[PDB]
Amino acid sequence: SNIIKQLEQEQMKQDVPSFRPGDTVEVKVWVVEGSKKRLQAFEGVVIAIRNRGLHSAFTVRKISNGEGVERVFQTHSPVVDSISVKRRGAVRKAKLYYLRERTGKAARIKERLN
Amino acid sequence: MRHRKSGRQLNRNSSHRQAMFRNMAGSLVRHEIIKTTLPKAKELRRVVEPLITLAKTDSVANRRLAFARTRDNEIVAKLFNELGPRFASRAGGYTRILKCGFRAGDNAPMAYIELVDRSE
Amino acid sequence: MIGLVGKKVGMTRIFTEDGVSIPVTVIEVEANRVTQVKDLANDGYRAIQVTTGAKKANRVTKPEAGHFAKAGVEAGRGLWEFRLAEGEEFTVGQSISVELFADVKKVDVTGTSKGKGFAGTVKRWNFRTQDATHGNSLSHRVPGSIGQNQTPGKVFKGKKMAGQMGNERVTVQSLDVVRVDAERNLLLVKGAVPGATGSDLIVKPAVKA
Amino acid sequence: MIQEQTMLNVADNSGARRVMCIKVLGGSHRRYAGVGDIIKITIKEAIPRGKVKKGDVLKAVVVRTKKGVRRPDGSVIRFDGNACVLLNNNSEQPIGTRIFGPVTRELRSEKFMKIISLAPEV
Amino acid sequence: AVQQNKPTRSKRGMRRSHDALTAVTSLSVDKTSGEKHLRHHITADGYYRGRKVIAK
RNA sequence: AGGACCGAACCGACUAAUGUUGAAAAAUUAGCGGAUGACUUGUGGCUGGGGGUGAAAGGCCAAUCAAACCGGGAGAUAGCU
RNA sequence: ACACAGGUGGUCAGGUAGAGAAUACCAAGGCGCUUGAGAGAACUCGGGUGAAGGAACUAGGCAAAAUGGUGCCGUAACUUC
RNA sequence: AAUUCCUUGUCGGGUAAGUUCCGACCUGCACGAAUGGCGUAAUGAUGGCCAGGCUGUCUCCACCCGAGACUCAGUGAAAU
RNA sequence: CGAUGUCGGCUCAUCACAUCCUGGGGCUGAAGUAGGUCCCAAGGGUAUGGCUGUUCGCCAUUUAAAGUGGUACGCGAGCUGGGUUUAGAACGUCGUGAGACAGUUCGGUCCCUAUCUGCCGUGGGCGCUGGAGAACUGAGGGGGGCUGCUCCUAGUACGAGAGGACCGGAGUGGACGCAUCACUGGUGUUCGGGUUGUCAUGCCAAUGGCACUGCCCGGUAGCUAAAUGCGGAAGAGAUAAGUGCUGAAAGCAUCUAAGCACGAAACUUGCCCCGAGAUGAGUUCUCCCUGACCCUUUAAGGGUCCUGAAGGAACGUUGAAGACGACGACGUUGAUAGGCCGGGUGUGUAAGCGCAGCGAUGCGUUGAGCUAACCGGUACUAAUGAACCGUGAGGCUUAACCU
Ligand SMILES: [Mg+2]
Ligand SMILES: [Mg+2]
Ligand SMILES: [Mg+2]
Ligand SMILES: [Mg+2]
Ligand SMILES: [Mg+2]
Ligand SMILES: [Mg+2]
Ligand SMILES: [Mg+2]
Ligand SMILES: [Mg+2]
Ligand SMILES: [Mg+2]
Ligand SMILES: [Mg+2]
Ligand SMILES: [Mg+2]
Ligand SMILES: [Mg+2]
Ligand SMILES: [Mg+2]
Ligand SMILES: [Mg+2]
Ligand SMILES: [Mg+2]
Ligand SMILES: [Mg+2]
Ligand SMILES: [Mg+2]
Ligand SMILES: [Mg+2]
Ligand SMILES: [Mg+2]
Ligand SMILES: [Mg+2]
Ligand SMILES: [Mg+2]
Ligand SMILES: [Mg+2]
Ligand SMILES: [Mg+2]
Ligand SMILES: [Mg+2]
Ligand SMILES: [Mg+2]
Ligand SMILES: [Mg+2]
Ligand SMILES: [Mg+2]
Ligand SMILES: [Mg+2]
Ligand SMILES: [Mg+2]
Ligand SMILES: [Mg+2]
Ligand SMILES: [Mg+2]
Ligand SMILES: [Mg+2]
Ligand SMILES: [Mg+2]
Ligand SMILES: [Mg+2]
Ligand SMILES: [Mg+2]
Ligand SMILES: [Mg+2]
Ligand SMILES: [Mg+2]
Ligand SMILES: [Mg+2]
Ligand SMILES: [Mg+2]
Ligand SMILES: [Mg+2]
Ligand SMILES: [Mg+2]
Ligand SMILES: [Mg+2]
Ligand SMILES: [Mg+2]
Ligand SMILES: [Mg+2]
Ligand SMILES: [Mg+2]
Ligand SMILES: [Mg+2]
Ligand SMILES: [Mg+2]
Ligand SMILES: [Mg+2]
Ligand SMILES: [Mg+2]
Ligand SMILES: [Mg+2]
Ligand SMILES: [Mg+2]
Ligand SMILES: [Mg+2]
Ligand SMILES: [Mg+2]
Ligand SMILES: [Mg+2]
Ligand SMILES: [Mg+2]
Ligand SMILES: [Mg+2]
Ligand SMILES: [Mg+2]
Ligand SMILES: [Mg+2]
Ligand SMILES: [Mg+2]
Ligand SMILES: [Mg+2]
Ligand SMILES: [Mg+2]
Repeated sequence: SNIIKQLEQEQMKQDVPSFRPGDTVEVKVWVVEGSKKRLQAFEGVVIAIRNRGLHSAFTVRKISNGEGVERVFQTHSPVVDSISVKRRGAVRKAKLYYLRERTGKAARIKERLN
Repeated sequence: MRHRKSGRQLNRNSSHRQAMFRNMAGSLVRHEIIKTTLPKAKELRRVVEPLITLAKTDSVANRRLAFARTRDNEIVAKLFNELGPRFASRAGGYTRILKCGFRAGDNAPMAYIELVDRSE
Repeated sequence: MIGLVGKKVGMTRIFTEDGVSIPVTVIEVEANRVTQVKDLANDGYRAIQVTTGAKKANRVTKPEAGHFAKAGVEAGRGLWEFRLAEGEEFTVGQSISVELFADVKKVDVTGTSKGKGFAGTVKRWNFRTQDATHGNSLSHRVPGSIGQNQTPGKVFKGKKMAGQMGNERVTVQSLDVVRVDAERNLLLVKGAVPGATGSDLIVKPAVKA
Repeated sequence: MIQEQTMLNVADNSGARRVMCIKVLGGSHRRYAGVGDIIKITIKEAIPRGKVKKGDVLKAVVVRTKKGVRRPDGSVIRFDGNACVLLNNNSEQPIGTRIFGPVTRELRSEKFMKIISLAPEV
Repeated sequence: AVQQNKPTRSKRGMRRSHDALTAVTSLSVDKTSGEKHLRHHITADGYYRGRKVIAK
């Protein structure tokens, strides 16, 4: 596996801020129309962190102007530009999939403040 | 398909193998040698060797995990005191499988599983 | 050209700076050395015999050890053949690394699939399961009918029934080569090749395209 | 994975509150519909003063699926709730005026500029 | 699931031609005792490879 | 108070699956109907073959019923096999 | 017919939770059911879980799934009230 | 219509689409007044039909846990 | 008639061509697009639903098309049992009545462990003739062969106008098949955590058992599809219908009679797979064995002693291999498996103690402890030395080069 781990460590981007599930992250992504390369934001709550080397992916949930929007993010992909966390949450789960039913006031969590 | 799946089933429940291996482990930390079939002996080696490795360092918390599984103060007493300091320098396999004849009742390929403590 | 013999070593992703992920399989192709060449003057056809790997001093048997001795090469873990394309004669002892794929764009991979044992008809041939309710007694995943009646009077040669699925040599063709890691002795192909992670692969340039 | 008998939601001001996909258009024997695939729907629930009523057999286009849409890096975008935008059978233009509930960038295919112009997000 | 004719005593013996047993064809002779025992199995005396491993 | 309601014992047996050379010559598993009554049940009696009994199916009368079983007419008869 | 998953009236019948003899875990006491050991295929039976959709299944929502408790609020057409 | 053969009669409702269903029109092959006629609150392991809920019934199965099947040891059938 | 289970549905099909589509053409009252019709063609493909027991049919919405039939109107030792012909009941009608009705309606046990043939997979024995170990050739079989839409050509040709090409090329999808888990998800009763009841480890604190895994929330490996890649073909050869050239019989004419060239998803290959039991049992490379005595109907003979190689098998540690055999790696000159160490990953701040509070509990220690199959190393345990099988130069005749 020294073959794989070599090809895996050379392509991961080494500046990812360590966040946790519960943190309200703010993700900037390279959206293009082919011609116009533009950066747009995506504010949401970190639902799950599936961290596994280069294949690491995390998902966030934004309750938009319509309904809830969730999207996973290939952590080491070039389309993900900035993942600056806004605020920090305090929960007791590794994956917050129960929020997929919780809406409005029931879907708010606390903060660490350590 | 069974591809890369480990742990034998031994035609029993998950609640049966949990308690069968719990008592069969306790007999070997009470006599140091036992006679059994190969597919039980190949598996008893999988639950005692990690148990002795756990009993390598005496602790309050380790003796809880040594008592959570194996549920016996006596076997825990034989560990950490006798079998803890005995295998401190041996690094790895703490038991030995020795095959023998067959059961006359049902033709089971028996085997002797023993701790490496014959030489006294 | 001819093709090389490698070993399937897992698969990863290769990110493009456009932003598209590419499912890439890593193929370990070491220095393929040629044990024997064949010509129409003695063999009736034109092909070479390669070998790769390294056996042990006690394992390479006497008939095998003399075969590697005639070339004067090391004893690899297997022997294969590659039909020659009319103008590419090699020498006995020649070591081909990976460079034949420096200009190849599409390759074909050949290897033994994963064995799945005695697979059922709904799994081996994608037959549809019957109704698992309403009245169905003791027959949910069976094939059902296997022939007509008196007129045929027999089951036809070639009926899809239950049997051995997998563990056979297959060839997934027209795979694009991503990157030829020549100095690491690799080969990156877009997609998925047959075989478990460690079973050999006969990779060869695309004959169809 | 939107297929026949799927009860959707309407994502614009056209008059319906809940429609049901009756057949996925496109290819023969087509099982499920995807991102911006055209489907034939019927109206099961409606508002009183709408441009449409119960039982209208008009076309639509999926917009938000509960299954998602996978961007070419593997980043899926998973909405919560099936939704669609109603069409105008013969001419395929959206019969609705203001589309609420964000759409996906895969609709930008020269026939749905009118939808991605009137959408709030994405 | 029923036979139409009966099979012969020929067809019966042909079928049992694979059911013949195989002998072990080799007995390992021990170093210390010199008993003949199965490979990788302890002796009937209870030794193995040169050591009293049964302790009986 | 109730031929009341939900629901165990008990009685009954609507559906499905298993079984159907079975564990059983009608049962088991998971659900079901009644469950203070026209109820269920133990014990001992009474009604008998053209007769008995029957909230009536031509059901039941010792695993047999549009006329039981046993013995005797009787080795009935058979233009049929 | 058997060392047969069936049938057989009456009595005693504890602790904790619970409305209860329901049901669950235990006491006393009695048993592990008279073939076992391995492997971990299809397939069969007893079950668990399931992305999106939700009867599109089929003779039929068969079977599963589901609802399920105690207080309180509140409860239509029709009605012999 | 437990009755209507012709017939899926015809109109209306339910449905994207309704030989069944509900409300009516009378051309009732061949309803009809204690072999009772027409309605009827409640009840039904009753028949038919619809909607909500709900789910692997299904689109299309995938996986897992046990009991057989598979292998070895003992005993050892059956229809035919 | 000492028994052939009569409809339809589910499933799995296979063949015919009188062809529904795609393909190749003639004619057209064929401008173009779209159609009509006939000839050639069976390679592949050839709806989901509402009502009905229905096949069928009608209807709705799609599709390139939603073909026509045979195969006990294919398929119940494969499954349903709704319809129809069992025992119950009622209505209409007929009959004095018992009852009766291709009139109707409600309810009604569908059995079998496969000897043989066949078919799908998989081994043993022997042959292949000196034996053994590998790699191939390839006879001969099988799988695969579908196709829409959009754009460019060009909004050109054609056409008053409206409309709107063949050919050629590129791209993107539907259905189906193969392969694979890196991603997106599912399962994950062998990992972690939460929690109800109760019992127990003497008790508190912590844990274990049972209650469908007790009930739930997540999750490694593996498996897997809804996920991700790939595939049909291009080309070549010979043809069908058809188009022709030259061209006599018949001074002409004519595709045909001699001769020649074009001409389809059908045929033969090209693509992939099985494949020398192809008894016509093939080819190449390499390795191994070159010891002595008796009887003799003196023969490709029988026997003994001395030697038994290459290799295989056996046993063993097992495997992304597998029902059982078989196949692959390894057998200490060792990494095959278990364990162990580190790491990753998963679950989320263990236990104990300290502190705040009457307390539940919180905070700190600490994103800790526990971590299954996963990744890389390390012989600590187990793969023991031997033994068993298999032999000792390989027949005759003939020919070609050497002797
Ligand atoms: Mg393993
Ligand atoms: Mg067993
Ligand atoms: Mg089906
Ligand atoms: Mg039934
Ligand atoms: Mg049955
Ligand atoms: Mg069943
Ligand atoms: Mg046998
Ligand atoms: Mg009764
Ligand atoms: Mg019951
Ligand atoms: Mg009850
Ligand atoms: Mg009595
Ligand atoms: Mg007589
Ligand atoms: Mg007389
Ligand atoms: Mg018994
Ligand atoms: Mg009994
Ligand atoms: Mg009590
Ligand atoms: Mg109490
Ligand atoms: Mg009880
Ligand atoms: Mg006790
Ligand atoms: Mg199993
Ligand atoms: Mg379930
Ligand atoms: Mg729903
Ligand atoms: Mg039910
Ligand atoms: Mg239930
Ligand atoms: Mg009518
Ligand atoms: Mg009508
Ligand atoms: Mg009347
Ligand atoms: Mg009267
Ligand atoms: Mg009446
Ligand atoms: Mg009436
Ligand atoms: Mg009643
Ligand atoms: Mg419904
Ligand atoms: Mg046996
Ligand atoms: Mg007969
Ligand atoms: Mg019939
Ligand atoms: Mg062809
Ligand atoms: Mg249908
Ligand atoms: Mg139809
Ligand atoms: Mg309906
Ligand atoms: Mg009757
Ligand atoms: Mg063989
Ligand atoms: Mg062929
Ligand atoms: Mg074209
Ligand atoms: Mg997951
Ligand atoms: Mg789970
Ligand atoms: Mg106590
Ligand atoms: Mg306590
Ligand atoms: Mg627990
Ligand atoms: Mg061609
Ligand atoms: Mg030609
Ligand atoms: Mg011609
Ligand atoms: Mg043909
Ligand atoms: Mg081959
Ligand atoms: Mg040897
Ligand atoms: Mg082997
Ligand atoms: Mg080493
Ligand atoms: Mg190891
Ligand atoms: Mg971690
Ligand atoms: Mg804490
Ligand atoms: Mg705990
Ligand atoms: Mg570790």
